[PDB]
Amino acid sequence: LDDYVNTQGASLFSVTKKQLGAGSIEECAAKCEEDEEFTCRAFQYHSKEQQCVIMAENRKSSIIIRMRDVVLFEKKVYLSECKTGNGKNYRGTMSKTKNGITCQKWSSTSPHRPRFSPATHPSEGLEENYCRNPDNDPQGPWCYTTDPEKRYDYCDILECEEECMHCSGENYDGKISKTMSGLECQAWDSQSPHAHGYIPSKFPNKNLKKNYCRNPDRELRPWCFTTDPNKRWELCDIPRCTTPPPSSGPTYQCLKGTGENYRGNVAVTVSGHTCQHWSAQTPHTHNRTPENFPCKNLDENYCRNPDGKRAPWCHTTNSQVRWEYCKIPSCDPTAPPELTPVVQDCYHGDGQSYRGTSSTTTTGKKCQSWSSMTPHRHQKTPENYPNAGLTMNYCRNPDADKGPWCFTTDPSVRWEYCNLKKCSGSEEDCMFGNGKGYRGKRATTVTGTPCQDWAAQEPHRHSIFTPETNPRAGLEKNYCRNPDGDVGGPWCYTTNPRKLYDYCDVPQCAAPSFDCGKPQVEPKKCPGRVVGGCVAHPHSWPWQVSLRTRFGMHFCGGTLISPEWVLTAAHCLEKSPRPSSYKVILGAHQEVNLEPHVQEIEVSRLFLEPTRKDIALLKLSSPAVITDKVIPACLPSPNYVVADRTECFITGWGETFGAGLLKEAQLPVIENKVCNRYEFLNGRVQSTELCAGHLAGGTDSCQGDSGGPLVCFEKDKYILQGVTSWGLGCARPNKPGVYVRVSRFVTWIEGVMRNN
Ligand SMILES: *[C@@H]1O[C@H](CO)[C@@H](O)[C@H](O[C@@H]2O[C@H](CO)[C@H](O)[C@H](O[C@]3(C(=O)O)C[C@H](O)[C@@H](NC(C)=O)[C@H]([C@H](O)[C@H](O)CO)O3)[C@H]2O)[C@H]1NC(C)=O
Ligand SMILES: [Cl-]
Ligand SMILES: [Cl-]
Ligand SMILES: [Cl-]
Ligand SMILES: [Cl-]
Ligand SMILES: [K+]
Repeated sequence: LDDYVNTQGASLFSVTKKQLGAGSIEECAAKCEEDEEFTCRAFQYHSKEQQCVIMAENRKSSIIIRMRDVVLFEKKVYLSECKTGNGKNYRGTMSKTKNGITCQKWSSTSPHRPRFSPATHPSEGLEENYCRNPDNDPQGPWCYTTDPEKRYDYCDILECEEECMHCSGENYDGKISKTMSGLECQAWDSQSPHAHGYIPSKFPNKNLKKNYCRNPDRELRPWCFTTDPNKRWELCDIPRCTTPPPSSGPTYQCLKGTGENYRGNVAVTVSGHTCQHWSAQTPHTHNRTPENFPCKNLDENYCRNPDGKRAPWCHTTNSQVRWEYCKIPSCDPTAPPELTPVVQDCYHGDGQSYRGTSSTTTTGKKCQSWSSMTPHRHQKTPENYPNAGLTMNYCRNPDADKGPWCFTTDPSVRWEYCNLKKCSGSEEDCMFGNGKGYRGKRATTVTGTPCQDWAAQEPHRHSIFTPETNPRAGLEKNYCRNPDGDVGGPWCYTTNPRKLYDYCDVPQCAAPSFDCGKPQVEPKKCPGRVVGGCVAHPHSWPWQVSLRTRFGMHFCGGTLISPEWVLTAAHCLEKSPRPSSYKVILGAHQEVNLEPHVQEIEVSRLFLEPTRKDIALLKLSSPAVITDKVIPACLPSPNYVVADRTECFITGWGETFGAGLLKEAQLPVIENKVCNRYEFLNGRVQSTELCAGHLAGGTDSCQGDSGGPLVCFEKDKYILQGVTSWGLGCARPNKPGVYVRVSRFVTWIEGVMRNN
């Protein structure tokens, strides 16, 4: 199944097809390789129905429609518009020669009579008028031309990035799993021996498969994390292709937009200064080299825009001016913010009326924008559905499904139901999450159709999901169960012979207490662009602590992690060596003019981290009362590394608009590897440290309070990922802030709370 591209919840419209019963995907794949009546380009497998659909079409020739109980598997060769070697196995759609002449059909005998046709060579894929290599020609794929004067000619086809690489290897698809020094690559899905933020589920379009060398972070060339415990990562020796790189789109010798497509010959700045050659390091040293930007055309000293600036620019030959924009003669999309409500949104009926900001699925996947056709091509547009409210990447129900859904950013999963509950307005008859462990008595589908018994084989026959085949699944009578971890939750086979299965609405079990990282007041979610942050909504960060002096002044921040425990920075408690000199304020919004019902607790014990890091544990003299305004924060799993580009929040009062009020600021997490680059922190950031802030457009201020929280949203809650420490490094211009990585101290924190 390495020769296939899989997509869950995807199906195509097929004319040339063959349907048959199959027990597995592998069994269905074997029938596709057989090629009985036609050449199988894709197959569909229905796990609950045990049905196998073999097809002659794929996404290039057929329309994609979302469906339940389906995984679409497409043969990689029929999707790849590139060649490997002499293009013997090439199956792309290039239908013109290297000189622009349209190809003749392999089945046609006019203007030329073929020597190679589907009749003479049936295993050579001589389809339509596509360029092919059926005669082992060393010059590569060719075609018979429509020109009667030219019998046949070779075609210009891009080389696959399998044997070699183009540019920086950002689109490298080869199988090299060894570094330049001979170390074995660590699998991208693995967090051992090295914990990292390049999580494939968080970057599903970056092709981080197995332990292959990849370039997901604009590095010089593909690299990987190593299996050696002492070497975190290393570059790979990937060969460069000798053939031209992929097309960067239309090129203009005049200014258009930002000038990223500008390829003119202007070698003078806006102030008349002579441009410094991109290949030169005098009088100015830089990393905007042809080696770092190989497909950006940094040739000679011509004005270019490789790093995404305002207009095409160049370095200056004058020692005083480093760089300046160029006066080029003019000629006449990013990821949306995380606005998923932490106070879980609800839907009425089928959720067609739902207009909330949720963009999270039941498995924690990110919703694709309705205006976007990538990674999933669809027709669910605001033009086709004007009353469905298909705005941004929000969870909606345009085609009247059981509940709100969205297309996912994961190319291997077309769509998923959203993480929303049915509005409330047997109590024990409830479930947790998707309800795999659910053993209740509900047997009513969303449509009202009665459930078929699990042991029953009529109207639907099934060799899977019977009490004998799944004995730990609790498949009793016709009760709605989730034995396969279905996204839509518990389901049952239906008594309707026209409907295989259907979902049953099972409510979520009510939380008996205020669980960690779940505020009772929805956070404002201050946009990242905002200067000096925003004033937080009162009680939207219930774990926020105010460390107070014996004269009642707020000096430091902190996080409530347990009713008797507060996590802060060691720097905060440097001045005084007594826990009696510090007091903890909980459920506050005001820095000075504290509102009534705020919790004031004395500190009884202080625990400093043994490896001398800027992190400290405070034991409260009495346990804090957990209310709707005072809730602890969740701690991450030991050594967890927050994914790169993850938007996090830093909260506190700070030193000062909104005087003496609790503030918040959104910061993107920068992976230690990117953070440790010579242009930024230059190898100073250790595994015990976290990088958050902007690499371009720095605020130039020590944000929040010292010891303050850094929380990151994950599916349905906020997890404490960092502790504010100004000593490590403040948010400078073009330099991110350095925070204490909480996950590296979780084992120590757990030990202290357990034994004290
Ligand atoms: C991508 O990242 C940048 C930060 O680097 C965010 O600002 C950006 O949001 C959009 O940023 C642009 C500025 O470039 C505008 O502020 C934008 O608004 C508009 C637009 O004119 O581009 C307004 C328009 O009404 C929107 N359409 C709606 C609401 O239906 C479009 C639309 O959202 C966008 O074109 C889709 O790409 O945007 C901010 O949306 C980040 N991108 C997103 C989608 O948030
Ligand atoms: Cl669809
Ligand atoms: Cl991605
Ligand atoms: Cl207050
Ligand atoms: Cl690193
Ligand atoms: K690069």
